[PDB]
Amino acid sequence: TSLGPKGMDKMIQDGKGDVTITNDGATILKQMQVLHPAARMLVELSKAQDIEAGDGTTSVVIIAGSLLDSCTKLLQKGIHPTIISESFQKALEKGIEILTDMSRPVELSDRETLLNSATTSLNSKVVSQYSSLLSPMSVNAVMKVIDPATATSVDLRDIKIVKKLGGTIDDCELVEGLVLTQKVSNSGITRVEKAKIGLIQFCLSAPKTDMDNQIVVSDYAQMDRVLREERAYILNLVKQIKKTGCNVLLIQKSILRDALSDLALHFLNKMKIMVIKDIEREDIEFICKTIGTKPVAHIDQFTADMLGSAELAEEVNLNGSGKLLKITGCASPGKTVTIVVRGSNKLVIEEAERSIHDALCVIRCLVKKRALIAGGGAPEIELALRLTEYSR
Amino acid sequence: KGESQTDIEITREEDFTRILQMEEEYIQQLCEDIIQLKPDVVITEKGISDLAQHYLMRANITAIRRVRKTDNNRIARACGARIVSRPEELREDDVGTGA
Amino acid sequence: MMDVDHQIAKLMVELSKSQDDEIGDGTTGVVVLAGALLEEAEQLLDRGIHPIRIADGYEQAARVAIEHLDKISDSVLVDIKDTEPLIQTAKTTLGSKVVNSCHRQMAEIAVNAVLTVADMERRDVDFELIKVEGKVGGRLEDTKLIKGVIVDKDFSHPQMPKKVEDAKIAILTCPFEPPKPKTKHKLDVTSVEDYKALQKYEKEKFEEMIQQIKETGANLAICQWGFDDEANHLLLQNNLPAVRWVGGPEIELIAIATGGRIVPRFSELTAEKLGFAGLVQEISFGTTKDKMLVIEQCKNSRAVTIFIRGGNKMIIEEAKRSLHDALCVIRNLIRDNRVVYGGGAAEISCALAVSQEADKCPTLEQYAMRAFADALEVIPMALSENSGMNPIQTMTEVRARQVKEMNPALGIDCLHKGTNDMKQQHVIETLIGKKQQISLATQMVRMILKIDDIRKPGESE
Amino acid sequence: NPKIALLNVELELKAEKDNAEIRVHTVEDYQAIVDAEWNILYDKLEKIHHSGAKVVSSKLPIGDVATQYFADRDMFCAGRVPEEDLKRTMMACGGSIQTSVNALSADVLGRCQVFEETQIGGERYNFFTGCPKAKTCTFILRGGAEQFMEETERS
Amino acid sequence: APVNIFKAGADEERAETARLTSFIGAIAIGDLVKSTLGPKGMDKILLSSGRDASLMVTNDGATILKNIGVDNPAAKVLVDMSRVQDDEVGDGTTSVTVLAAELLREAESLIAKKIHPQTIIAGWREATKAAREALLSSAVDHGSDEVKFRQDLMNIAGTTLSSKLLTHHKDHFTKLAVEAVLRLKGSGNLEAIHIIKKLGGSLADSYLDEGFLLDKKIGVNQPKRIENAKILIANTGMDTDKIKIFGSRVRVDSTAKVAEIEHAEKEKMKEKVERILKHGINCFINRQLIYNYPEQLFGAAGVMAIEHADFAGVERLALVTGGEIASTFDHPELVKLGSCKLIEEVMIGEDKLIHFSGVALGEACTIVLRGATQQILDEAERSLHDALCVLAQTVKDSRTVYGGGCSEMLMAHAVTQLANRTPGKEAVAMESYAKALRMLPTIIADNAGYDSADLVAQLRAAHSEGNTTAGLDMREGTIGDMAILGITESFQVKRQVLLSAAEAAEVILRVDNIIKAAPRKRV
Amino acid sequence: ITDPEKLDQIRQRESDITKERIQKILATGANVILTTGGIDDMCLKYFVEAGAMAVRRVLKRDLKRIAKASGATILSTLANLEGEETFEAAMLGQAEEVVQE
Ligand SMILES: Nc1ncnc2c1ncn2[C@@H]1O[C@H](COP(=O)(O)OP(=O)(O)O)[C@@H](O)[C@H]1O
Ligand SMILES: Nc1ncnc2c1ncn2[C@@H]1O[C@H](COP(=O)(O)OP(=O)(O)O)[C@@H](O)[C@H]1O
Ligand SMILES: Nc1ncnc2c1ncn2[C@@H]1O[C@H](COP(=O)(O)OP(=O)(O)O)[C@@H](O)[C@H]1O
Ligand SMILES: [Mg+2]
Ligand SMILES: [Mg+2]
Ligand SMILES: [Mg+2]
Repeated sequence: TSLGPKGMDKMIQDGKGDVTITNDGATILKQMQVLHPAARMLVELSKAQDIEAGDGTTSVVIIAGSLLDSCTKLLQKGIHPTIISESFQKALEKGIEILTDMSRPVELSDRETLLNSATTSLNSKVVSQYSSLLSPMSVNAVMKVIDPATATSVDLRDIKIVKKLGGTIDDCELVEGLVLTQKVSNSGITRVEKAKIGLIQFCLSAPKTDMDNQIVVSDYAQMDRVLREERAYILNLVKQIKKTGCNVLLIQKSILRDALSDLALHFLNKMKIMVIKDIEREDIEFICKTIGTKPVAHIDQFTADMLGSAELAEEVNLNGSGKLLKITGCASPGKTVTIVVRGSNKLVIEEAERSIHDALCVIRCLVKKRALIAGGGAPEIELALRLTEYSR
Repeated sequence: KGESQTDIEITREEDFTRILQMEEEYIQQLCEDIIQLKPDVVITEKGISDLAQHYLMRANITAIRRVRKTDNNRIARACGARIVSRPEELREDDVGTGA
Repeated sequence: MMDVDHQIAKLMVELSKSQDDEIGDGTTGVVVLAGALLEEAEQLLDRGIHPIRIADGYEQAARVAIEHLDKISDSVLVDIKDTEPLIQTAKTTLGSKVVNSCHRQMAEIAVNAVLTVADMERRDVDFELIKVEGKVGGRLEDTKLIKGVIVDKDFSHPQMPKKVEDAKIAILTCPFEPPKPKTKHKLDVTSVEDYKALQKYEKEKFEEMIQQIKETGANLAICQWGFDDEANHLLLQNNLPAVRWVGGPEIELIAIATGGRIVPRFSELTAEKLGFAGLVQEISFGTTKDKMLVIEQCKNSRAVTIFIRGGNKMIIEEAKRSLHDALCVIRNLIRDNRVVYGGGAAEISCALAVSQEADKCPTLEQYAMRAFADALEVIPMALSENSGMNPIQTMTEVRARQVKEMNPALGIDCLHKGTNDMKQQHVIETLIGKKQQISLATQMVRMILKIDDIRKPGESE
Repeated sequence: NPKIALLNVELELKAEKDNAEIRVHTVEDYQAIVDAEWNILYDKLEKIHHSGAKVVSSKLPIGDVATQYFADRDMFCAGRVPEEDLKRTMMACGGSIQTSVNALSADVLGRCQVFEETQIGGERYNFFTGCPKAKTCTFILRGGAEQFMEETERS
Repeated sequence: APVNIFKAGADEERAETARLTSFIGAIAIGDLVKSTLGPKGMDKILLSSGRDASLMVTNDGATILKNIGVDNPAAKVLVDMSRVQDDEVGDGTTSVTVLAAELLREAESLIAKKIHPQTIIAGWREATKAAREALLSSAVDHGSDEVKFRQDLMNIAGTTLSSKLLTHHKDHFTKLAVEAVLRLKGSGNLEAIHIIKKLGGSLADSYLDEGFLLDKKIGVNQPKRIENAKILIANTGMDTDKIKIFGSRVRVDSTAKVAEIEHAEKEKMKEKVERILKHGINCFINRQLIYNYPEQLFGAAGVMAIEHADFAGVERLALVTGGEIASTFDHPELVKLGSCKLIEEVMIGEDKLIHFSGVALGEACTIVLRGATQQILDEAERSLHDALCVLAQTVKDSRTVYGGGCSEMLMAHAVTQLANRTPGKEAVAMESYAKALRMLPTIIADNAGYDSADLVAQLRAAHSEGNTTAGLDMREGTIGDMAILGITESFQVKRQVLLSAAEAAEVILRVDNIIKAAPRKRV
Repeated sequence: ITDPEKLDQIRQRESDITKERIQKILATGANVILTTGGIDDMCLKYFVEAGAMAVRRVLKRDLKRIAKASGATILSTLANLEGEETFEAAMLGQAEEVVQE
């Protein structure tokens, strides 16, 4: 009952208490946790359909659930299962030749052909009433990051999806810049035009080494040489940053020592520099490809060539669940994009995230094989009539 | 003990006896600062060591040891004194005359 | 390996353990003999004889069995070319185990493993020099006597040469690292000139520990502790293979097999403390990743290693226990070069000596000595029961032939080898093996006959 | 004809007084401390050497360094000896147990005739024999069970 | 010992239930994996009671017995027997389990015949010696004329993969198994063939990569592809070294000297990378992790940096590129660099892998297994591992025998010819040894559904007068020549099936008393 | 410390550095001091003597609403181009009446 545009979704409540609504066949079978050993192989069948194709995953259980159901009368007629496995391969090799004759060779330059392919996968989901906005945004999020007519592969890890609670599905955005969920400290500015963004992996704090370091104080004036020399150390780091010409700093999240101290925060606020902390180490690949920055580790190599560029780097104060960052425009943009997904409940956003991934995977299949067939039960009838004549 | 990580490395013989004398001279420094105004009653909220009682004994000073914080704010209005937290920063306006 | 909570049967466990610790061949026969002396004492107990009077009668009867066992005893072992009495002695011990498929191959392994490590001037054999290792795979016929040592090779570099033709082995006990003291240091660094002195200290230390091995002419290193990553590539540049993380007594066997000395530091290395070895290589066994060491050639080594292979771990752990009994009977021949003839031939001959001295004189202990002679016949009649024969039919024929003429080495066998002469069938056992079988079983019977009360508790809790 | 050196000292490299903090300032003096720790242990082994004491007995353990030093100089040692056995060993050879190795002489070392390590009962035993001025003895019991030898010891 | 039992919680049996529990527990092991023997045998699916059950379908007899956990004492000998067979030759673990169980089933028939069990051991030792000469005299050697040896290697991989899940993939997976060992050109290390399992696609979409695949993609701001590069790998620490002096601190008097030390620490880390790029390289592989400070130095110089591949990942790169590990950088004239053509990144199953295309001296391979489910990929990995281990020993021992039931009838004929030249005490035990050798083509014939009572009777009549290469044809269901059809197995595989089953049946038949101790925490 | 004569100069320095900041933020005309951290009993003496109001342990959300509405600058430490203690006294807030009712 969860197949086709007239199908209904299923809600699986786990033992922890995180009940989610899902319509994709791969996400349903991973949450049901079937105890039968033969039914767990059908869970991994829909998992590999999500990896290879992405949009085949309720239908692979209807076929494999019916191919074994057709073997009920075959095993009660004295047919050995090795004979059924030999004949199912001959029907499989003849089945691809029928689907290839129904295929029409298309080109990725036609936006109207790619639009009807992405709208088909959204008709079965909850966003079928939002196909006037999400299906145009699914094509533009792919065809701008693939660099077409030059490669037959596309990585979906370059398309980040940000889930924020608030508003409706019509409030989704296709901002091509960087969207961060971290807060701005200090948040006294939160907007800078013609911004130059720099990624800093150095810790702007007190000097300390990997080896054990201690300070020996054995004099009256030696306590004055500890605090005033630590202020002059980080002042040489802020003035090295300020003389470069950047206005937005992205500090990587440090675990061993403190990345940005309270003394370093006060000098960066007086230089009118927006500082953003807690950038993860696994997210620095997406930042350097989008804005065009370079990861700066040591402060002696922090030059103007390793900076980025942004026409507008502001913190959009949202009315819903807090606020986020949004960089608008950058010189020489990379092959990355960010999709902001909204929703009235926390359950609709998890379904809208899986429906967008089911829409981006449809255009992913058109990059690997530039051929498409008719849908809505069309090739299943032709596979049923041509293989019946082949069996005679 | 101060609010630090103070640790002394004692190498010579005269260093250990000097530290125990500097602890006695530090109490005599603050006891000499509170007798420049010539008081009669010293009232504090924390402990008073026996070395601090020795300088106040020969100066004829009656010392009360562990008066509460709420009772010190009440006697500051009755006698007209000011609760100071530094013996070397005492002034003539901080002495509660008129009691 | 039993869970017997019975204090009488616990003394039978320590009886078989005492035979294994002293001689190590008749651990099975010393329990059947002790149970035979107690079974014959059961009918003597019903006749009214005191249990100490039976125990005093067994001491006067076992003394005849010791003196009669020293009648025919001779060996011609010279450990040069007359190894034929040594092989046939080990075949009697290995004939009862599961190594009868390698009855001639594995018997010659245990003979040559003892004579290469034994001190003939003191008649002392040390079993710490005989390393018994086992690895699954191959067959029982692939068990070879490796003159040298077999350790788990742990070449830190995967591009190390796996075959050394002439190895000048440099045995050391210092890890390839900068020298760390045994006390608390907390070394202080003050300026940047001291931190640059830290880099040049370790860079020259790894070049000093590598050059001091190459100046001695060594081409192989053994180290007890671990290696550093910086010291691993310096081994490949200087063509110096080295193993890592060898055990405690494992490197003690390398310095004896190669004639080298174990050096504590790197500064005490010299050409005189190096070991000499021939084919040094690692051998991979099938699909595993063990790569044990094989030492083919040596020069007057006093340490050998037996590499037992098999089809499963059940046949290897038994062969480690079977061949250890074969290594013990060669050790007993160096302690005492007198032998007897097994197969029940010595028990029937000793049973006739007690019966002849039971009438000289039958005053009080006549019934106690005849119960000793009837219990000595249980061991040869148990061999007739396990061989499918009849016990009382076969024992009456063998015992009567030793009285009608002078008593030969006359026993029994399984396939019987034609005649029943143990001298022709080469069934040779040690004298002190059967001398301790009668001595330990008599004293264990005396401690379980001289007890008239049991004070065991009830439940556990 | 060996000589026995009864000791109460540790022959290990890690002999530490548990309160020493060797603060070093440079790398030239850092190597001098590590060379001094080997020179402390090797100076104790030179005191046992050059005195005829071929047999070494100590109630404190001996590490891998002093074990290999005596093997190269053809000397025997035995560490972790119980204190009840060293008191009997002192009255057997007629020597004295020296905690400090600096006062070793001919008047503190022992003297015997036959010293071998046999294989009685599987386990090894280092027995001393031949000393005529023996104020003690040792009665080795051999039996077939642990409870058998305990009754033999009680008898 | 049952009468007046002196045990606490332990039980035992002597000659009544000892051989009864030994024959029940060993036949039920052999009858379990009886249905998995042959080219038409089915497979098993192994499952647990719960708590991350991790279902693992296997057809190989070693992986079935190592996970069931049999409580029978005598059945653990046959479980450990198949474990050594997988570790030594990697094949015949199912064949050695049925053969060791059919010997004890024929030994159970000698219970009522009142045969002494030591006579059966002495009768089987002479039967095993006659069976060794049947395989040794029928072994076919291959020295020169390498175009017949490569054809002989495809018959070995075609016979091993026919009894596994890769049934109708012998046109592809035979070439993936023969050419993988043929590219080794040396010792069978069995670790240079790194098998990567990726979901998505059929088994026909699997292939053997001409280069090498890896993970842990190239840095952040580093180039993704360099043509005609010099590969240098490493096993050294990059950042946060704490270099080998335990008990060394930085004891200064002011905080300005701490800024001079941490700048001197980064200068020595910069000087270490400057010693690496003096070799003139374009790619860098470190076994340890590479932090951010040396990663910026490789990105500024246009050099790749592959951080934390694997402990055994630098060993396969050293065998596929022709370099060395080179953990110390102080002599550029003594460090041999690798060679490659393309270091482009490929995408297999929505995962970017580093493809080392066009490498020189490539003594390492990468099999990209693609399957429908994870259960197929776990079965095809063990099926390929059972095929690569035989070809790694066929190049070391080129002797091959004719399989498919032909080798078992040659061994059973040599025992039956010497069973008639023996007296009647041991001749009955030798006839039971020859009947168990004929059971191994009977299990193969009956698993397909053929008439096993007549096909083995036609094999026994053929081998009795000539026909040394006559075997069982499982394609049509008749008797054909094994040299024409090309069904051969290795000599060392068929010897270890005969020898280990004869030694394991010797142990269980010699057991007359099973004294099991009281277990712990079982009440 | 390696000399006992330098003991009391370090112990007095822990309060002299503390009282150095409290005298340069108070001599510029500041009467109401709000602090989100903590003012101990030793620092409360300098406000009673000078006649100033010192409020301690206020919320971080309440300090931003006061400093934005009164024109004050939320200062955390010392700043302004390698100065010892400057405090930027022209950036003080203003109020008509601060009365505790
Ligand atoms: N507009 C439409 N008209 C008719 N059928 C449709 C339409 N849109 C989608 N479908 C059908 O709905 C089905 C949805 O399948 P789906 O669950 O997405 O497969 P998978 O789980 O593999 O992604 C398709 O097989 C398609 O035939
Ligand atoms: N070829 C043979 N002929 C006759 N008897 C033999 C033969 N080989 C071994 N035996 C007998 O088998 C017995 C095995 O004793 P065993 O169990 O090995 O004693 P232990 O347990 O002390 O090792 C020996 O006492 C010996 O007399
Ligand atoms: N093409 C074939 N024709 C005839 N017999 C075959 C063929 N392929 C495989 N076999 C038989 O199937 C058996 C499979 O044994 P297998 O289960 O692989 O043993 P193991 O588990 O020890 O590897 C082999 O003994 C072989 O004789
Ligand atoms: Mg869909
Ligand atoms: Mg024996
Ligand atoms: Mg096989």
